[PDB]
Amino acid sequence: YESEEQLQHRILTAALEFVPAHGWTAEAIAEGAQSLGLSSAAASMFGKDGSELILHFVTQCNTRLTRVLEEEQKLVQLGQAEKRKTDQFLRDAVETRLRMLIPYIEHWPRALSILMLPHNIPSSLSLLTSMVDDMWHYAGDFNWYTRRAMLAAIYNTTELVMMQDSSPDFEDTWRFLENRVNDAMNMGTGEALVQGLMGAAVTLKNL
Amino acid sequence: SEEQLQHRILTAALEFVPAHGWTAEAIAEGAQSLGLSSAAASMFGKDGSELILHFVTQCNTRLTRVLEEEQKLVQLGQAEKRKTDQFLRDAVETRLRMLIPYIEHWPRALSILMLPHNIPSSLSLLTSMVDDMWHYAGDQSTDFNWYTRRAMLAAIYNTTELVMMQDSSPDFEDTWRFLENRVNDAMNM
Repeated sequence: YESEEQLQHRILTAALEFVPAHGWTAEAIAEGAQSLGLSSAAASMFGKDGSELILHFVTQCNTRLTRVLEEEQKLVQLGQAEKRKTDQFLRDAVETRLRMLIPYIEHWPRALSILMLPHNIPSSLSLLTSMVDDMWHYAGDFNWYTRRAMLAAIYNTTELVMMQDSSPDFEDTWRFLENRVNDAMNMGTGEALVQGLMGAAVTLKNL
Repeated sequence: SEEQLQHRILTAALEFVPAHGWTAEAIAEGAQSLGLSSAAASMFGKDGSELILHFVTQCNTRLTRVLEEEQKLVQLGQAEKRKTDQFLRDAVETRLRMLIPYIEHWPRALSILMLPHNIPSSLSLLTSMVDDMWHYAGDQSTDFNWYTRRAMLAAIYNTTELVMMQDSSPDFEDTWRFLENRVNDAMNM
């Protein structure tokens, strides 16, 4: 039949449809559960914060990421595709990951603040670093700690910048990305990140 | 050594950050204030990173010394051991208050700290600072592993620091309130 495990996943998955309307909240969780036929009474089983829905989404995105990278690795192994240089590969990996945000971009800044709260942080940081380990695994060649920290910082800063980016198809974000990736490959857009941080400052202060 | 003189230029440049920011301009002024030519700034990066990093390590060092003073007060019987949450709220407030004279330029400094080539150093200063606060907090009072304590306190600190950049309240009252809430959050999870 269906485990409780499978049921919750199903609800969270269906709640994503309503995020663009109710945001990352227990409200959207309810509309999800209801679109599945579940009573509003039965729809109560997740924290009013929307954090489980956010974490759900993130892991689903990382799962989607792992699938893409495994497959492109499969082409290399099949001589069907030419291995990319690390710097190029990370830019493609990160872009690929951040484009999954676009359909939800409207409320993503609030979701990010919630990820940053103390009670969500061990979980979200754990997803982040697992994701970063995957990108590095599929890249293929700095010690583990410097690689992990540099890619996570490239990811988060580019993420913040994207939140303020309104150039066509996010040209500016991908530009920022390339600049950061080259900054990391060599070891040494500035203002763009301070508006990013101010944006994040503002969202945090609004709760 | 050449290390000392640089340390001394960097410390002297701090005086000029309020006016010139985390820039070579600051460093040149600093050098000039020690009766050196502005050309001695040539011996540092134009980034601002070395000056910022210098400042951060000085604040962390000064924090350790303050926490050492409070601990000795307790061991004298002149104060009572504070609860973890109260201790963490005080320690974070003490650390962020050092930012105040520099606050106009701190958002740029944060963005520089976050560059990939500053990150190893940046994160390293931050982990030492958090380990240190927990040390003086007394790990005896907590049911979290090293990882949770570290991640939660770093987050409390970074979020409070961000929020402080937007705070126009008198004496950052709103920042301390946010900080209290974040610490309540960590104590409760």
